[PDB]
Amino acid sequence: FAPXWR
Amino acid sequence: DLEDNWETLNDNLKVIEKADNAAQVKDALTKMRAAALDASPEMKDFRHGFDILVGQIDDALKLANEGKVKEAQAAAEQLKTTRNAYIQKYTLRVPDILALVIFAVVFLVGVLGNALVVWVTAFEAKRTINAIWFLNLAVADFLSCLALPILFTSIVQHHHWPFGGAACSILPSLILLNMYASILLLATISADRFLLVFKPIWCQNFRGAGLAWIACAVAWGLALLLTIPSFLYRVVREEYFPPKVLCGVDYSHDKRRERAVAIVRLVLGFLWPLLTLTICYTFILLRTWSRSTKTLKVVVAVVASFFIFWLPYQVTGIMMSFLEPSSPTFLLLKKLDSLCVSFAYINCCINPIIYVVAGQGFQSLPSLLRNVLT
Ligand SMILES: CCCCn1c(-c2ccccc2)nc(-c2ccccc2)c1CN(Cc1ccc2c(c1)OCO2)Cc1ccc2c(c1)OCO2
Repeated sequence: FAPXWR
Repeated sequence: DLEDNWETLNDNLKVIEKADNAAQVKDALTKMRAAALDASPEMKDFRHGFDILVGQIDDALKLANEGKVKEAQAAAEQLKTTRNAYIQKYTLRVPDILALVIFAVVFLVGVLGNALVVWVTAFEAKRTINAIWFLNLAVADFLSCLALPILFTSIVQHHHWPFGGAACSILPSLILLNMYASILLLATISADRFLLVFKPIWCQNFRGAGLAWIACAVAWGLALLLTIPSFLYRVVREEYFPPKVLCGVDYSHDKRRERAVAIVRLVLGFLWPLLTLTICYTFILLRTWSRSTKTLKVVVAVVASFFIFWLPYQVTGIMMSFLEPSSPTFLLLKKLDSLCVSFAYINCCINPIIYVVAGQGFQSLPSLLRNVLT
């Protein structure tokens, strides 16, 4: 998982 | 190094969460110990909290020194919770702030500028082809710009996302939609320019409003189709310490798919267009220089601006995809993600700026735009 776009 | 010790703590905490062996756990716990130790009735309480922290770190360190990787990691989870209570008891990154500034100016210039451009091209849309082109570009950019205030709000609130999973899926994807839509539209326009220069008879035989509108429709459809796969992989995740909601992408247990997305996005969204459009305008510009340049220069400027403002996003994206999530450079780039995306977002407001500059080089504002985009 990674918040935002990348 | 107030914020920095804490940053080292959370970074190494995630390192322990993604640890390969007991040795890495021990090293990370060592750095955490150093950073925790590096950091009045209030001072005695914060120091008390730090002491409990160091104690738990030492316990976990004993566990790692034994050889129980999993158990040490568990102790580290508990460490995260107590650390959370001690930090919640008592700042935002520079790149996020720059991202806020950029988001703001791009929002103002994009909304007002593209509203004005749409206003201008709307009068002449079915009378002139260029008006169709610029209209579609402006619509893409504007629609993308509508998403900015919510992103701004979320960044201000430390990535917290209270807008739901659907919004999380759709709104952050709009910039990608803007990318593909832009590059496809621009590609069609470039084809038009090429034919205007090298195959004019075709233009006297083919050109009508209909073909332009169909080309735009296909460009939009294809852009949507290129955007949906990433859109479907957007998920929300609730964080419990401190409590908040994160909006992001989820390629968990599928690193190869993440790499695939990064690569495909790089090729179809940047490299192939770079190659083809550079060939195209090499042709056109060499012919021109060996012999409508007002509009052509504007188009060239827009095309160049696309790659200029999309380059850092692509670079950081690919590099990030080829890095381990536990590497320092990866964490750095992760922290830089929003800034790079803002820099990409500059594309959604740069077009009216170019139009205004060329117009100034032609010497009201809408009148000027009318004269420039026709
Ligand atoms: C005039 C834009 C054409 C887009 N394109 C680029 C294009 C070039 C530069 C920038 C953007 C897109 N390279 C190839 C092409 C590739 C192989 C064989 C023949 C043509 C294509 C042909 N594409 C189908 C198509 C047909 C008619 C269309 C359309 C798309 O929109 C408008 O009316 C397929 C395609 C293929 C690769 C793409 C892509 C689209 O977007 C990202 O990368």
